[PDB]
Amino acid sequence: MSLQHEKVTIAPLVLLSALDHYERTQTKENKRCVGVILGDANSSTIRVTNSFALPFEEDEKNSDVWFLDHNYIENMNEMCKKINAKEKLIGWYHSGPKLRASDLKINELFKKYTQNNPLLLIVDVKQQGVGLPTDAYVAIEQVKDDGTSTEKTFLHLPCTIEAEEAEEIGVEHLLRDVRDQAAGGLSIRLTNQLKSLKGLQSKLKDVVEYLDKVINKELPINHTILGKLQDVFNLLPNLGTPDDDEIDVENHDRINISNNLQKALTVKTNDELMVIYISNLVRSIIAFDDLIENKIQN
Amino acid sequence: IISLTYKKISLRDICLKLNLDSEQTVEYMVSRAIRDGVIEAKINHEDGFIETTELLNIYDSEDPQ
Repeated sequence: MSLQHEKVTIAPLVLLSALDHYERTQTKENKRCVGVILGDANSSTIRVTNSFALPFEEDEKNSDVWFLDHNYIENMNEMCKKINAKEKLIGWYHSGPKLRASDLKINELFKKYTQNNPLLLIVDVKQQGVGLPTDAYVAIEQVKDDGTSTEKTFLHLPCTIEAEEAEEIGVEHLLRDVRDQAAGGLSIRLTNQLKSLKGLQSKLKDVVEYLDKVINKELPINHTILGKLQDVFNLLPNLGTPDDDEIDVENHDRINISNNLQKALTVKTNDELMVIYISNLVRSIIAFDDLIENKIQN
Repeated sequence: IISLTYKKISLRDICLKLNLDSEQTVEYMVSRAIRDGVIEAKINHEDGFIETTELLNIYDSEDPQ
């Protein structure tokens, strides 16, 4: 259906709902909770506004065996539209941990109800790391050059977060932290430069051990991954370019302004140097007279 | 003074200028002086003259930093 799924912006309310509902439907230990996600589409940017739980019973043994009460979904839906009839069914949340190729079948069910391709928004509830606990995937059927007679598949989609005005003010009222994703003062940003290096390193390391497995442990040759790595090597920086010379001109500019400004603060504080010393001279006389006053008092 | 005024000067001309005795003598003053970088020159024996070498544009260089 809708091909339009270029970006996914996600309401923090959705997250919050997915985390809470997980426990009040009382599912634990890899027992999946599937619920509906409501919001707008037929739009480039997809905006997931809100969500609601459905009952979901999943058989322990296999992921091909499961119970879902279809009829419930239609009954819930019509009351919900009365509240807000903008919202439409656009797909389903899956309560993590992590993608399955059994989902492909699951997705298809939801497609009956929906007039757009259902979005599979894996809201991971385990919150591993401080990085976003959303991967988004959409079921797409595409042809592939290998020989495969049409493959059916889940393609990763960029996940970001946006909140409404009403929503945003709720986020800030709740929080009481000092914060450090502020990237504000010299201190936060000092950290932030180091943090980014190591951020990169961890990712880079994962790429590196993954490449070993491809040509040694018979993980498939996924041509897409390799294909993408070429742009990284081609658009890698170079030295002895007249760009490098250009950076040096800029470097001189910024250090230059730094020194004029450094001297300029020295002047301001020194004016204060004088002001504290006037005060101090004055108070020598006051201290002297103070004694004479006390003599009378005694 | 001689290096600044005249960039390329035959070694003959310096001798007359500073009243110094012979060609070999001026050889020896410049040679000791450029070790200390006062003059900041290099003698070109072959051509029979002396070349100033300080020629500015040290901006481009890492030097102002």
